[PDB]
Amino acid sequence: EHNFNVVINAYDTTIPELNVEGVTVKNIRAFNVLNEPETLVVKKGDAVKVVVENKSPISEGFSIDAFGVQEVIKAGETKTISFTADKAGAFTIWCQLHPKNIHLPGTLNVVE
Amino acid sequence: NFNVVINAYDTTIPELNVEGVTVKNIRAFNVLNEPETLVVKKGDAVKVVVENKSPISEGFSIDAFGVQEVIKAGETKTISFTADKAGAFTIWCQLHPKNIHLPGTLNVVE
Amino acid sequence: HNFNVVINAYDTTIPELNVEGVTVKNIRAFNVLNEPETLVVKKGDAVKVVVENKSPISEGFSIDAFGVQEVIKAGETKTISFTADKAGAFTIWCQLHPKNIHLPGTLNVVE
Ligand SMILES: [Cu+2]
Ligand SMILES: [Cu+2]
Ligand SMILES: [Cu+2]
Repeated sequence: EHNFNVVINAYDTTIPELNVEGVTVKNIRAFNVLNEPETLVVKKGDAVKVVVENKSPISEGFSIDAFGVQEVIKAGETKTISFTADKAGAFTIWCQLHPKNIHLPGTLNVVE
Repeated sequence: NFNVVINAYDTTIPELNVEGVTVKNIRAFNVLNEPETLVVKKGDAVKVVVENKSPISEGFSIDAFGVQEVIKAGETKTISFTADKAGAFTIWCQLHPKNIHLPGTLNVVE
Repeated sequence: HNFNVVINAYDTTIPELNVEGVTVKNIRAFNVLNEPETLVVKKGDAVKVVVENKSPISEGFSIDAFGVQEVIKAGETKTISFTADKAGAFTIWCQLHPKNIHLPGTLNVVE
């Protein structure tokens, strides 16, 4: 395990009624695509390798502007994304294909 | 020693105007771990005090280190394990949909 | 040394999503996101966070552990700074809106 494993999953949740242990919640409807895990932490200078498996039914994106990373993983495909974390800081990991509050963003933290 | 509070949010806002900006038909139910992210160095022992403020029992799991607990509503449970592996691991609830009780991350840095 | 966090509002409504043969219906989600959500520093570090608010309304940026309770006017930028003198994981949240609308983040102070 010299690299990170990230699974992109789609979640289609429709629960018009939920009563658990006597507590009730109504009209729940949320659709989202998640990166699991969302956060990747590395040291400055580290050679980063992220094996992204897209389990979403559609093509998904993986982007980190700071390091020119911008990929599109086909549905069911697995792509290894590699780059060198030559800059310290916090950088958003996002999908350039869907609304950010649908396919929620993650973070790449490069510590000193 | 970490402190994570699990909170549930039942938000419903058909319409609301603030600073001249109108938002409509907002309906969202979610359970969240606060904080969501935990960062440790490889090899050190981890003690996570999880306080569940959700009205129902919640889950806290991290497969890589065989962690998986069910915390009753209003209860507090101390999770302890050793981060003997470096990487990024999903902290999730095994009881509810992933996009309802949003996942977090345990990062084990070398 | 100076992080860059951008707060964005998203008003998403998709009656019917149709892409590559997949169909999802009645999608509606309104959220405010801090981008990036996670900040990792070392104990004792002087932290500076340039918070740019792209939200059409006032937004909050708070970190209880370090007495950070700030409000950023719509479309304005504010530099928040403090010393991370305690190790741990601390919630970065908005004190103005519901936690599940304006999703929380984390400030991680490692030894
Ligand atoms: Cu996406
Ligand atoms: Cu849960
Ligand atoms: Cu807010």
